[PDB]
Amino acid sequence: GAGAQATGANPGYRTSMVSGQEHYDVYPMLVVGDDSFTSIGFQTDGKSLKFTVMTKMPGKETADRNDPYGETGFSSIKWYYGILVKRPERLALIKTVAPL
Amino acid sequence: KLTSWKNELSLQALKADLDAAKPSHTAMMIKVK
Amino acid sequence: QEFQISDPMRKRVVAYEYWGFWDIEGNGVLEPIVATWIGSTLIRLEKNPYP
Repeated sequence: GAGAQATGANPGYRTSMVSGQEHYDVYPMLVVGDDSFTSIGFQTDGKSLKFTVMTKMPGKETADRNDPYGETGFSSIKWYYGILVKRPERLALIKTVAPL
Repeated sequence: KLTSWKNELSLQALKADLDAAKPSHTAMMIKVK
Repeated sequence: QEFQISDPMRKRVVAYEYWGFWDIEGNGVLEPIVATWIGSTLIRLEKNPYP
């Protein structure tokens, strides 16, 4: 929904609905260059991004004092991410519409 | 750089291995307890 | 599941093996072979090494 108004004269290109209006679609068609950017890593310690996973299964091991009930356990995952663009002159993009 | 090796471990990689390996050990120690 | 070692060279991957008899020369004589592939790539193909 980032194009122009799409009337009944549509030759058959994809559109989308934005608050009671019919608007076209824009598609990237991208080219990555060489040494354009590097991804900042916080304690990734290698190449792959590092996740952090935890799990507390139901049990008395978390019986606490406020509520011995509530056996509901959980599993959580978190990570840090960031990007650095060394040279933004090597990223190319061609916006265009796409057929149905 | 404490050694002459072409590629060295560095402390951070070792701590990464510790952080990766710890979750299994934590789940195991519950049974011993 | 979530355990991944730091160094890529020491990472652990799952591979398959195929021990069997195949007609290598197409004349109908079955000969033992061994084949190994990872993912979708065939990395090894040779006759049975053991005596």
